[PDB]
Amino acid sequence: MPMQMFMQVYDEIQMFLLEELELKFDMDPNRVRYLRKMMDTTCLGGKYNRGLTVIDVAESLLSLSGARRKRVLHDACVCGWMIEFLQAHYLVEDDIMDPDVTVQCAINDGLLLKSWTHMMAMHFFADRPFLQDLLCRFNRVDYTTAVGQLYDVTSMFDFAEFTLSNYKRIVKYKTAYYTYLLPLVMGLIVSEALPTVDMGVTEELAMLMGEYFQVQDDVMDCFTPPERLGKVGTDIQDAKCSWLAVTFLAKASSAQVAEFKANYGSGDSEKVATVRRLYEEADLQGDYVAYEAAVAEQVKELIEKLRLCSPGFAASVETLWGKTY
Amino acid sequence: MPMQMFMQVYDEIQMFLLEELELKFDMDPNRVRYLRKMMDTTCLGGKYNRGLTVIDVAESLLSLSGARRKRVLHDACVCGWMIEFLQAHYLVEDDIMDPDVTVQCAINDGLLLKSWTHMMAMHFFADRPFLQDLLCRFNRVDYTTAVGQLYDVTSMFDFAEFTLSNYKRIVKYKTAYYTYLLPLVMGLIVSEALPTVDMGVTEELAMLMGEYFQVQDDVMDCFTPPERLGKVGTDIQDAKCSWLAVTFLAKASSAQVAEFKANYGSGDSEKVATVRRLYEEADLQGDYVAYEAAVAEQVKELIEKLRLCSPGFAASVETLWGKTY
Repeated sequence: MPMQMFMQVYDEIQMFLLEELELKFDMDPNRVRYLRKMMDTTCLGGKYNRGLTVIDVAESLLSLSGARRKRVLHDACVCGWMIEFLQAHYLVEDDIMDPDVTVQCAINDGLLLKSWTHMMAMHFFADRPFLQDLLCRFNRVDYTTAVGQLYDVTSMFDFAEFTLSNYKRIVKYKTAYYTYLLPLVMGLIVSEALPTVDMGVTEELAMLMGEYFQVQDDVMDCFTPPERLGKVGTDIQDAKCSWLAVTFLAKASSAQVAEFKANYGSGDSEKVATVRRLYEEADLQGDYVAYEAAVAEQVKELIEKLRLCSPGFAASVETLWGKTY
Repeated sequence: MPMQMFMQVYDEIQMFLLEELELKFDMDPNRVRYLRKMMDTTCLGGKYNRGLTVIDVAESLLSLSGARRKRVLHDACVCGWMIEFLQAHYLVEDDIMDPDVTVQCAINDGLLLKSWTHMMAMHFFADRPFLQDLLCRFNRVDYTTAVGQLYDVTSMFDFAEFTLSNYKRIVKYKTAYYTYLLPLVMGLIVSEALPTVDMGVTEELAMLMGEYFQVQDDVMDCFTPPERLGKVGTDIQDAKCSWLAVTFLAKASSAQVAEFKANYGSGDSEKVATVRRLYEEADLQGDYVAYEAAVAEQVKELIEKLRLCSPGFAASVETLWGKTY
């Protein structure tokens, strides 16, 4: 039911946005169909874990606190699509990074996808008392994410920043806040229950889940093959400040560090392979198991602190964690 | 005094934003100084006509309606910088259109500049009753502008759209709403006087001033030389839906239209020159004088309708028009 409800509200949001363009912004049918196709291409096709998480938090807080129900779940669906459209926006922005009208249109797509998050909120939440608080928390997480993208893209310039604490700074802002913290906060908002929860425990939980996810993503990027990973992992070539790189640098001998530094961030096939050889021979996949296991323990423990005062909310934080773990 | 006050508030906004990054987003000094330099480079150096217009509307509505004064003018300065930062954001986005870390940083700059408009508003207007209405009208104009950019960049694909009514659609959304209508609305908002004015007359006035500006900009792009224009005009090469092109197509003979169509949108020096020859021989600069003169008359007339019910506001609309005319 949640997915069928989420997709039903997608059709409703898309029709509002596109009829708004036609009726209030003078848009011609060719461009409306063009934007409908762009929207479907960029916003549909994933798993919707960010958006479905908003729905789950909302249902938990109404079962464990009926026209208020119908309204809360619909509000939750619109907030879910706000996050999915934000994610679509970041993805387009990444694609541009890696009189040309196609690049012009990609930039425009990125502007439109972000503006659509505002446009759907201003329409569907027009009369809600939380519209202003919703816009502010959404904008702040969006800002946070751009800051984290800056931390990430500039991490190899300014290996001094190849440390675990800076790796965690990148994860926190680039990934954790909009993937884990934002869906949770948005469900609390539509449920009018934000003040009822320990936000420190909640923020701590989102950072930890985001870290668990990113370490795993980093290790798969290097070790999971493309037919199994679904893409070509290029972190070594891109000289990412990845979990593997900062962990290797701490346990490598000095000549190994020199070998790492001479070969990292190159597209050359054997320099990339020399890096994977170093990672393997330093048993980083062994280190990965224990590192994740310990993050998991801290996650489990913190959910219980949350549950003492917010049992319903904690149950949905538990559901979101299961999807990652 | 207005400029010295505007620049003083720039220092205050920049210090808030950058200290916020340092104190709440974990930013290192190297990146803070990097962002201070990027902000100065992108946001300073223009004429600030959009931002100073907000200040002017505010002063008019307090002289022609004292701690409320100090607050209103300061609010107006922050709203002015919101528009200037929005403009900085659009300029970066244009520059991208025309593992590469510099293009990555330009995209990031564009995200940051837009997010900064939200961040300064949420901080300085935190307790204002208008924060939510301000965010909504600002976001809607920002959306409008992206739609107008789409109309502009796709005007030569999908010469069927080379008409005056579509030229006016491009001008309205790409230029008029955020350059003329937005500074006026923002001054009304900080003055708590939005409901006191005929918004239809005001929107009509902004479209007309934006049209006057863009026709002039289009004709200079073709006819003003670069040392006098301050740039290389490239509308012909870029096949823009410019005022010259749609006006020529209406008065050209059929063989001239074929000559125009064979030579428009090319970087070749003599094809560009053949286009300027056609424009000249069709007396488009003659047509430009009369076209502008008639837009001016409609502007003059509408300001007076506005003044019957909103004399102070009308006086600042008159000041903004003088800067364009």
